[PDB]
Amino acid sequence: SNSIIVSPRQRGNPVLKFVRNVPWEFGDVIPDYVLGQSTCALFLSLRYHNLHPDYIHGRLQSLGKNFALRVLLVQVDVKDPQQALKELAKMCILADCTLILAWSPEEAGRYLETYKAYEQKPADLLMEKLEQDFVSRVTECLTTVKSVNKTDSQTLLTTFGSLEQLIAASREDLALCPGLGPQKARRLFDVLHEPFLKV
Amino acid sequence: TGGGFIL
Amino acid sequence: IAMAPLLEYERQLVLELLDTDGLVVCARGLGADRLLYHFLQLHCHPACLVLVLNTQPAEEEYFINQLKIEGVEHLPRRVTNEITSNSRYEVYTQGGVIFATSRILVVDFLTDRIPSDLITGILVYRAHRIIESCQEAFILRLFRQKNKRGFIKAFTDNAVAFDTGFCHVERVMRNLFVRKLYLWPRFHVAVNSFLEQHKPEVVEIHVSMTPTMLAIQTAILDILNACLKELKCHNPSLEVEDLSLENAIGKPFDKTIRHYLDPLWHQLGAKTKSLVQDLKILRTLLQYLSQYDCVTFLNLLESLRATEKAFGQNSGWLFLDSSTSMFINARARVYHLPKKELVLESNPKWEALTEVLKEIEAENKESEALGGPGQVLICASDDRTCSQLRDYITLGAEAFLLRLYRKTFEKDSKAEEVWMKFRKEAAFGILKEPLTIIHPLLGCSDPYALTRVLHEVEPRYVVLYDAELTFVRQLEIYRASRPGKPLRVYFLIYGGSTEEQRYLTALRKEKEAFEKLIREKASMVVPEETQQSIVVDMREFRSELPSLIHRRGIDIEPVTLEVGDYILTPEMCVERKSISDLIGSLNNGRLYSQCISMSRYYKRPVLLIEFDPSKPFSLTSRGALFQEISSNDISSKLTLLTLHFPRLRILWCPSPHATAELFEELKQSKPQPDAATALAITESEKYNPGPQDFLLKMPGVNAKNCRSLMHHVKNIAELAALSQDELTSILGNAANAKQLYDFIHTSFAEVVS
Repeated sequence: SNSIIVSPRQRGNPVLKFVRNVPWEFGDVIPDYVLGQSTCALFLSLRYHNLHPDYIHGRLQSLGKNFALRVLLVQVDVKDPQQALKELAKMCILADCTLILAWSPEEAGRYLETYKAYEQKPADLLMEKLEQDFVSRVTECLTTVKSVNKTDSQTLLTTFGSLEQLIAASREDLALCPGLGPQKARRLFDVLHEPFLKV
Repeated sequence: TGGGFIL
Repeated sequence: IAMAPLLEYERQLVLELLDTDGLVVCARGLGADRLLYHFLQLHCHPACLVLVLNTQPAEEEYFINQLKIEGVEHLPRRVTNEITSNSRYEVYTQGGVIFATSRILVVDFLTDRIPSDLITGILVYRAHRIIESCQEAFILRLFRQKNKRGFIKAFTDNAVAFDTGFCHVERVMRNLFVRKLYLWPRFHVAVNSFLEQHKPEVVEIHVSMTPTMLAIQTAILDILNACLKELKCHNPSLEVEDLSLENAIGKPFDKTIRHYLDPLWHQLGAKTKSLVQDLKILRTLLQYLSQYDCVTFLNLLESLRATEKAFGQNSGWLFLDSSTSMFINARARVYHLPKKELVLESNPKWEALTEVLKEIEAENKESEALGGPGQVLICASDDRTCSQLRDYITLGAEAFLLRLYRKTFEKDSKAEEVWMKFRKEAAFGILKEPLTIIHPLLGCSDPYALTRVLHEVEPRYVVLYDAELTFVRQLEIYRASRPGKPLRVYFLIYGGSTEEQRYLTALRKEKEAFEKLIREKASMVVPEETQQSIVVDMREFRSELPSLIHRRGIDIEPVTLEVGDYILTPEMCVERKSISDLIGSLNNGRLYSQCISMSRYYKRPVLLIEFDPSKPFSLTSRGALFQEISSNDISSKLTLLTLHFPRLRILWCPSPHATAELFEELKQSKPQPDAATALAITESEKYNPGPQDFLLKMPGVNAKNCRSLMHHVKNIAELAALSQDELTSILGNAANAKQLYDFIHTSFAEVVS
C-alpha cells in the first residue's frame, strides 16, 4: 500500500489538499495520518490549540504505543507561539512523540509526503560524503589548518604544481603566494613540516 | 475528533 | 620605560577614575594601556587581589617586562589552562594582579574555586567587547552577586564601536555595573591644551599617482560598488549604514559583514557567499595595488584568472568591461607588446622616500655642529612593504625591478639592456652612522614591537611611508613625553588614493562617534538608576543561554562534553542547534554522528532548535515546494533523521529566554545530573596536534598505520622525500603505500587533462 491513510475526521482540512507527490485515501485509523507501518501522524494548529486546550492531550493519550514513530506536526499560525510551544514540547516529551513545526499548509503537506516517501530510504543521505577525488582529498588535507579554506586550497593547487612542490617551498616563497597573506602561509608552513612528537 | 483544524 | 610617569591630563583622568568608578573611552592610541598599566602598578601589592579580563599574552608579557624593569616586587602572574586546577587556587591566595582568561574565570566562579570575598576589584580591558562577547558579562554578573564591594574599572578605545546602530552605550554601562561614563577624545580641552604645547613638526608630502594606477583603482572601485549593490539587493536586511563604498574600503568592514551574516550563514544562498568572497578579493586587490610593485600586482591578477579557469572562484566579475581594463592597464604597467619591451614602471612613492632621505641626510650633515646626527625611523604597513623598501634602497629602482621581473618572467638579455638605456636618460636596518630602521606598522605578533623600537632608537625624524591613527597618536604622546627633544614626522600620501580616503574616514568616524557619545552622556544623566543543576558544555558559554539559566536560580556545572551540550537529567541530552547550524549539520553529516552518540549513551536524546520568530525560515525551498520532493531540502533531511532516530525528541524555541524556562520546566521531579559521569560518557602528549590532522587526512594511512608512520619519520617534508620501496616497507601494504606516493607525487595540471 503506497498511499497515506487519512482519518475520516480530517475531511475539512486544508493541508491534505497540498499533498501532490504521493496518493492518499481515507480509512478508519486512530491517528489522523498513517504514513506506513510503525509511523503515524497527528495534525494540530496552535489556533485550535488555544481554543481547545484539552483536545490534543486526549488524542495523544488515546493514540497508544502501537506505532514506533509517532509525529505530532503543528501549524504555527499564531503571532505569539512561545507559550503554546513550551507546553506542547513538554507533552511530546511525556507522551513519547516527535514534534515537527510547519509554518504553512504547504510545509505540512511536504512533511507528510516526505514521511510517506522515505518509508524504505536508507541513511546514506545524512552521512558524510568524503569524496575520493584527488582534488577533494588534497583540499580536505589543506583544510585542517586553522584558517585555510576551500578557495585558499584552490589557489594553492593552482600556484604550486604538486604537493611535493608545496612541501619544497620555503617560508618566504609560501608567503609570496598571491592571496595567501603572511599569517596563513606562516601557519601552513608550521603545519607543513614540524616534528610529529613532543606536545 | 476535532482534527486540529478550524473550518 | 615607555608608560610610567603619566601626563597631567592623564593624572586628572586617573584621579577621576580613583573616584567613583566608571567606563573610560579614550581616543585611538591615546594611552588607554597607559592607564591600565598605572592601575596594575597601583594594585601590584601582595595584600590585594585584582583580575584583568581581556588581555593578549603578548601584551601581558610586555606589561610584566615593563614592571620588572621598573623594579617592582610581586610581578603579575598569568593563569592559563595549562595550570592545574589545584595549583590555580594557590595562585589566587598569593594575591596581586592576575591575568586570567574568560573560561578559567567562569569555571572558578561557578565552582567557587576562587576567593571571591578577597577580590579587590576587576579591571576590564577592551570594554567594547561586552556588546558581542557574553563571557565577560557573565563573569561580572557572577562577581557582583558574591562580592558587592570590589571595584570595576573599564578601559577602552575605539569609540567607533559604540557608534554602531546595533549597540547602545547604556547596555554596556549597565553590564559593567559602573554607573559613570568618562569621555576623553582627542579634542578634549585638557588633552588639546597640553598636547599643542609639545606638538611635533608634521610635514606632509603629496605624491601624484601614476595615471595607469588611477585607471586600475577606478576599475576596482567600480567592481566593488557593483558587488556591494548586488549584495544589498539580495539582502534587504543589510542596508544599515556599514554597507557603503566608504566603509567597504576600511579594514573593519570584514568584521561588520561577519557579525551581520555569520549567525545565518547557511540560509543565505550560493550567490551571497560568492559576493562576500568577491568583496574580499577586491579589497586584497586594492591593498596590492596601493602597497606593492607592478610585477607583483600583475602576478596576482594573472593568478586570479588561472584559479577561475580551473574552478571559477571569481567568474561573476572577472569578465565585465571594467575588469578587462584592469588587466590591460596592469600589463601596460609591466610590459608593452609592439618580443617583449618591458616598461617596468616604478611606484612614485619610492622617489618621494628617496628625496626625503636625501634631505634628511643633508640636514644631518649640515647640523653636525649642534649635537649628534638624528636617527631616522621609517614605518611601512607590513613586513612585505619593508622588504620592498630595503630592496629598493640598497639596489636602486633599476636592479630591484629587474630582479622582480626576472624572478617570474622569461629571461631576455636583449630586451632588458634597451630598457635601462631609456630609463637612465622585524627591525630592519639601514646605514651605520645614523640608525635608519624600517619597521612594519601592522602584522607583528607582538603589538608592542614598534613601541620598543620607537623608545630604543630615539628617532629624530620619522618617515611615515604609511599612516596609522594609533601610531600617529602614539607619536604625539611620545613627543610630549620628551619636552626638550624635538621630533619631525614626514607623511607620504598618494594624491586621491584609497589610503588617504581611509585615513580621513577613520578620523571623521572617530569624531562623529565621540560627538554622539558626548550627546548621549547628557541624556544618560537622569536615567542613571531542592536545588536543580544542569551540566553545561564549555563551548556553550559564548552565548546568552548559560547566563539566563543561572538567572532562573539553578546552578551550573561547567565541563567539556563530547556528547551533547546540556545534561538536564541523568538520562537527557540536549543538542542546541540554530536554523543555520541545523542546516549545516544536516548537510555535512555532523548531526548524524551526534544523534548516534546520544542514542547510544542516553535514554532520551533531545534536539533543541532555536528559530527566529520575527523572520522565520521556511525550512523548505520556495518554488520546489510546488514540485516533487528533493533530497536537498532541509525538511527532507530532518524527516529522514527522525525516521532513523524514532527515540529522538525535538524542542522548538523562539529565543534563548524561552529555552531557559523550557529547561527549568523539563526537570520538575526527575533526578539530578553530575560531573565526572557525563565526562566518562565519551599519544595525547607525545604527538603534535598540528601535523596530526594533516597526516591522518592523507590517503593511504589509518589509525593502524599512523602510529608506525609518524614514529618512523621526523617530518612531513621528509615523508615526501621517501621512495616508493621505503613506503611499501614501512607501511607493509602495497596498495596504501602506492596511494600515498601517488597522492604526494602527482601534479594538478595532469589531473585536469
